[PDB]
Amino acid sequence: DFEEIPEY
Amino acid sequence: IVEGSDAEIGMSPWQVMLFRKSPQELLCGASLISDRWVLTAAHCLLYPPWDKNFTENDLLVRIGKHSRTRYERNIEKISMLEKIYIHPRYNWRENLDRDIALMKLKKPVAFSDYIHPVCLPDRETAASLLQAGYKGRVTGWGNLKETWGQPSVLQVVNLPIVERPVCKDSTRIRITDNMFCAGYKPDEGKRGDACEGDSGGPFVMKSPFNNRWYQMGIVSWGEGCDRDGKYGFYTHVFRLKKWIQKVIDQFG
Amino acid sequence: ADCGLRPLFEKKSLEDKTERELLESY
Ligand SMILES: NCCCN1CCN(C(=O)[C@H](CCCN=C(N)N)NS(=O)(=O)c2cccc(C(F)(F)F)c2)CC1
Repeated sequence: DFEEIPEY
Repeated sequence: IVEGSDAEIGMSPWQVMLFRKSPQELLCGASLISDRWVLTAAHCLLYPPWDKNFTENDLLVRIGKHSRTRYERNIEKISMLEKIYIHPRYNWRENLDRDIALMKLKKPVAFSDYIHPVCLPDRETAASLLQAGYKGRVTGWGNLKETWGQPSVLQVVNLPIVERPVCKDSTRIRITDNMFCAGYKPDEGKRGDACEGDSGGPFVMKSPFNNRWYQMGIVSWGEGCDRDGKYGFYTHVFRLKKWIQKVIDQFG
Repeated sequence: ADCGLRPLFEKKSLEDKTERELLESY
């Protein structure tokens, strides 16, 4: 899985 | 990418990752051609056979990446999509002819050491470089094998353009002038090819005349990944440039 | 334009590790 991203 | 290697930092600053919002996953490759336009394969966004019909709000564009899974904080830039434009004559019903699409970003992205646009070919660029034997470069975060895993970092592989007759004789699918194929022959020994996840990514060549990198193709389709006697097919960017320019100087 | 000239390579006159393979094929 992918690392969580912010505000986007 | 199958049988490739780890890309160097900033080696492909035009590389773009099309990222699905939910579930969070990689859906395709793409390329940066300006501060607000991204080029990719139409099948990455629209493919009815598999119930694929993404809309602008379903995806995100991640630029300046190297690591596949990590959020590269002070380096990558995540952009939202304003509008998606698929070629009007994209043939998803048959052979994926004219497999091309453009995506306009909501805001221009700032260029950096890791983010920079690739050039698009003109008539003369295509004529001198799109020749059998000449090698181009394909990049992506797609699968390492047709069936097994996945790369931790962007992968790269150089592949030679193949003679048209050989491309046609390698498949039962109808090939058009809007496609070209690349890859090594069985008797050439070397290997490599794009695979699932690499779709939409760029096939670039470095002009020996002005030393600039040009995107000559878009990863379009293939039968399996890196199979002997099979070749990867790419959208002929120059052959569809008129459409590209039309959309850009209309909604640009 | 400035398209196709990489900040960490062409702009600094540095070559990547497999660029040569492409050139030799042209
Ligand atoms: N992403 C939209 C839905 C399907 N797309 C169609 C295109 N596609 C593919 O072509 C994949 C993976 C190979 C990737 N590498 C290269 N050489 N480009 N190969 S494939 O699994 O053998 C394949 C699946 C469905 C259609 C095709 C056809 F378009 F050729 F008919 C082929 C990946 C899946």
